[PDB]
Amino acid sequence: GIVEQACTSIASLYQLENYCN
Amino acid sequence: FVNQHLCGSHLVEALYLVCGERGFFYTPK
Repeated sequence: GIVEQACTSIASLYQLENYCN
Repeated sequence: FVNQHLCGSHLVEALYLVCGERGFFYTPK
């Protein structure tokens, strides 16, 4: 998931927004 | 806080900033 992918790859705004409530 | 590698607590801070009043879910796998 994002926790693993965001450390090894550039995290985007869209990726982050997907985890907002 | 965006368009960079976000390891550990750096991801938590980015979600806090991005999501604002909505809050967020932080879920390691």
